[PDB]
Amino acid sequence: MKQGIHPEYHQVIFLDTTTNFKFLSGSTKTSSEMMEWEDGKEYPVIRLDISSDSHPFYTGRQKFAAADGRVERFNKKFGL
Amino acid sequence: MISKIDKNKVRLKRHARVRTNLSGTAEKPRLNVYRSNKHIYAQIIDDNKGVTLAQASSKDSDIATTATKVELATKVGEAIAKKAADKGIKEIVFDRGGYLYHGRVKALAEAARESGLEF
Amino acid sequence: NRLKEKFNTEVTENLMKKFNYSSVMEVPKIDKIVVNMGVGDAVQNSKVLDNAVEELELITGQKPLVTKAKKSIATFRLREGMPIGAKVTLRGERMYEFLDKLISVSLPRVRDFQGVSKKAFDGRGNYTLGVKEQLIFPEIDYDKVSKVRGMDIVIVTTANTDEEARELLANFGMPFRK
Amino acid sequence: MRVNVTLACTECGDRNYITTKNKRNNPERIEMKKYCPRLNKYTLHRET
Amino acid sequence: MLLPKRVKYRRQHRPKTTGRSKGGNYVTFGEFGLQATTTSWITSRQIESARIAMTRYMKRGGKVWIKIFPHTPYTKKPLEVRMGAGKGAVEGWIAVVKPGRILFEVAGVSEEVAREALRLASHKLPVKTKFVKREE
Amino acid sequence: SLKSIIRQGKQTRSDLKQLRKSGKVPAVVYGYGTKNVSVKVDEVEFIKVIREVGRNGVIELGVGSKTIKVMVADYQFDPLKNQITHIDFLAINM
RNA sequence: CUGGUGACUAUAGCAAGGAGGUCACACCUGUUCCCAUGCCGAACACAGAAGUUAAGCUCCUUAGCGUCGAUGGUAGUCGAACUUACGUUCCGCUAGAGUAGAACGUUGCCAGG
RNA sequence: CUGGGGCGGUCGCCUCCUAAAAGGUAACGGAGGCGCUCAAAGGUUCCCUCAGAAUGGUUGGAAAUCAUUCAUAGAGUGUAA
RNA sequence: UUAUUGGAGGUAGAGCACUGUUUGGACGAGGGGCCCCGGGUUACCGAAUUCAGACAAACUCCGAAUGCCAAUUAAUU
Ligand SMILES: [Mg+2]
Ligand SMILES: [Mg+2]
Ligand SMILES: [Mg+2]
Repeated sequence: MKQGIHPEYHQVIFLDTTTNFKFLSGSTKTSSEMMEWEDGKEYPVIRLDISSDSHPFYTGRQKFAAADGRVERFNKKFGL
Repeated sequence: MISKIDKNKVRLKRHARVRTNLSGTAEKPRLNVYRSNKHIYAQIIDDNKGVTLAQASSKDSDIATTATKVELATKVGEAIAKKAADKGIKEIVFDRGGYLYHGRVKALAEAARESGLEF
Repeated sequence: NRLKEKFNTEVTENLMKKFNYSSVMEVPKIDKIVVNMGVGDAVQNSKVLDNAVEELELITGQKPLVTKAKKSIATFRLREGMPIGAKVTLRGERMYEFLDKLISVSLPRVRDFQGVSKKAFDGRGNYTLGVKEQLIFPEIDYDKVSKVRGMDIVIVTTANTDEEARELLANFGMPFRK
Repeated sequence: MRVNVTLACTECGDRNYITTKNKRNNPERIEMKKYCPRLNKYTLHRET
Repeated sequence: MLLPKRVKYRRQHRPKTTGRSKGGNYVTFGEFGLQATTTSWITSRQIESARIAMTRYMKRGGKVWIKIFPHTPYTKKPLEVRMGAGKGAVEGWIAVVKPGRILFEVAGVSEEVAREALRLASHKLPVKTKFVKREE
Repeated sequence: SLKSIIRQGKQTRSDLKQLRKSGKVPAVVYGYGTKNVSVKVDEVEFIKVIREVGRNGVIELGVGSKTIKVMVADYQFDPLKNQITHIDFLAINM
C-alpha cells in the first residue's frame, strides 16, 4: 500500500448492544469508547443496534404472525 | 472463476520483443538469463551459429549454497564471467530474458561486469 | 482473521467433503472484491464524484481509483476521458475484514432486508451484489452524506460454477433470499 | 501549429534554429536546449 | 422489379459477356429449370415478365425459384447530347447470363406443366433456352 | 457391375477431344491398393452399369489385366452437352 | 529423459480424453528489506518453503475443426492457323475448387538425469 | 482546355480504380482528399493489448462505470485512400 | 535471340475467408394479438445462427499463361 494515500485504518470492536455480540474487524471509524478483547489488547468499540445475530431474517424469528385468511377472519370476528 | 496467468509465457513474449534488436555474434555473444522461483541460469550464446559457449547456474553444485537468491545471483554472474574469460570472451550483449533489470537479474549482470565481461 | 480462520478450517472442510475435491488447491476461494460506484451525475457536477470518492474511501479504507469514460455518448452527455466513477479493489486481510463487516453489520443495516438474491451469479462462480444506499455501511454517517447513493460489490471467486460459489458464500454466512 | 518561430541562443543571441508553435497552445515565448555551433555546446535557445 | 437495395458504386464498367457460365449450371432447388444456351444481359423487367408468365400457367400450385439477380447497374446518357462530359445516369439493372446458366427453377408441378410454363417464360427472354431437369 | 476400361498415355488437348467425340470418357483410378492409373471408359456402358449399381454402388473395373472393385468418388459433367467429361474412381479396401 | 536457448510456411495449431511431481518447473507462504500499485504485494520486486499436483506445464491417444495436399480432369492463357463467330482448331503452359492422401511436428547447441 | 465556339465545368498537389500480375500509360472516365496539425500527437527507456458479444450488478435506460468468459483483430493508427 | 536458373508483382480464371450485393430453405434472444407476482404458443421473429445457391473495375482464402528484372550461365547472332 502506498504511504499517505490511504485513510487511517485500525482494528475496532463491533458490539451488538441488543445481543451483546463482540467481534473485531478493521475499520476507519474512531471510537472514544474502548473495550478489552480476548487477546491482551484494547480496541475502540463501535455499537450496533442490529447485527447478523440480532437481525430477524438471519435468526428466522417471526416478529409478527401471518395475516389471517378471509374465511378465518370472518369466522373469528363474528364467532361463527 | 478468474484465470491465473503463466508468468513464464508472459516474460517469453517480452523476451521475443527484446530479441528483435538483440542477438549474439561470435565477437559479441548474447548472455541469456533465465530466472525461476528458486534458481537463476546464465548461458553465453552465439546466435549466428546457434551454439552456447558457456553456462553457469545456481542449481550447479559448485554455485549451489545456502544464500539469498540475489546473493546466489551474484555468484552465478561471477562464475559465468570466469568461464567466458577461459573461452576468450570479453565482449557480450546482456539478454535480460524479458525479466525486469532489477534485483536478481541485475546482480548477475553486475557481477559479470565486475569479473571483467564488458557490457 | 475470523472470516479467514473459518475459511481455512470450517469452510474448506465443508467444501471438500461436498464436492469430493481430490486436492486442497481445488477448494474454491474468493480472489478479490471490487466496489464500483457509477456517478453519471459527476458530468453535471464534479463535486458529486468527489463526495462519492470520500464515501468509498471510508467504506473500504483505501483510496478509490477514479474511472474515466471509455467512449462519448450524447444521450448521457458523456465525453471520453471524463471521470464518471470510482472503484476500489480489496485483497488479502482488507477483503476478509470488509466481507465479514458486510454480512455482520452492513447487510443487517439494509432497510427492509429480506436476504440477498441467489440468482446474482454470472454463471462462472462470480457474484455481484448491489447496495441501494451507502448509509447501510457503518462508517458512513447520515449527516455527513449529502446524497444517498448505491454501490456495486463484485465478489470474484476461484469457483468454476455458481453452485460451488453459493456454498462458499453460505459457509461465510452470507444471507440468501432463497 | 499556426506560427513560425525563430529560436535565438541566450548566450550569443544567434538565431540558430527556426520552428513552429501554436500561439494559443503556447502563448509564452518557447525555450528549449539546442546545440549552438559558435559555442560548440548545447545552450538554452529562446523564441525571439 | 428485382434490384440491389444499395451499391457501393452506381456507375460501373459493363460486364464481360464472352465466355461460359461460372456457376448455377445445375438445378439445385427445383425438379426442373430453364437453361440458357446463349449469352445476353437480362434486365429486371425481363425477369418479371418471364416470372409472371410462368406463375400464371403454374397457377401458383408450384414454387418458382429465380436463380439470376440483376446486380449490375447500367447507365444511359440523356437524349440528344454530345459525347463526353461524364458518364450518364443509372437507367437499369442487369444480370449477365452465359450459356449453361439456369435462369429459373420450378417444382410442385408435373413435367408437362413445367415444360409449358418455362416455354412461356422463354419467349419473354432475349437468350435462347432449353428445358432442363435435376441430374443424378 | 463390371465394365472394361483401357489405359491411357500422356494426352494432348486434341486427343481428349477425340476421345469424348468417340464416346469414351477419360477417368482416373485411385484409392487403397492401387497406384493412380489414367483410364478410358465408354460413356454408354458406364451409364448402364451405374444405373444397375446406383450412384454409390461398387463396380468391378477391368483395369488392364487386373480387375479392381471401384466406386465413383466424383464425376465432371457438361450440362449443355449432356455428357460426362471425367470420372474419378476410388478403390475400396476389402 | 528433462530443462535452457535457437531453426523451420501450423504436416508443428485448436479441441477432447487420459497420465505425471524426491530433483525441476509452478501453484504457494509472507512483505522485513530492494522494488511496486493512476486503488490493490493482483501484477511487479524481494525474502522464503507450510502445503499441493488442483491449474499452468510436460507426456500419451485422437483427424472433429484448422493446416498441408496430389494424380486425373476443367477454366484461363503464350504462340500458330482459321475466322468475325458472345468464335473454331492445334501446340505449349496450366490453375482455383474439389478428391485420394499427409498430419496430434521435425531438429541445432549447452547443462543436468 | 473544350467531341466547333460561347455558356457551364476545370487548371497545383495527394490516394485509389480504369492500368491489360515490373514500371509507365489517356478521355470534360469512376471515387475521394490537401493548401494542415501536434511542444507531444517528437526522441528514448520500461510497461501494456483491442473492437464486439454473452452473463451478473444501483442510481443506469440498447448503450456510462464494475466483474468474469468468449473474442485474431472486425479496434486503434491526428487528417482522404 | 533462345535455353537454363532465381526473383519481384495480384491480372485472366476462380473463390466467397474480408467489404459490399443476393435467392430459397430451415431456425430462433425475446416480448407483443393470444391463451398465466400465479403460464403460454398458427405475425413480427426484425438480433443472431445454420444449410444450400449466386454476384463485384475500385472484394480476395487463392491464382496462372505471358510479360518484366537478373545470372564470373551456354548456343546462335
Ligand atoms: Mg502496373
Ligand atoms: Mg502489365
Ligand atoms: Mg473475373
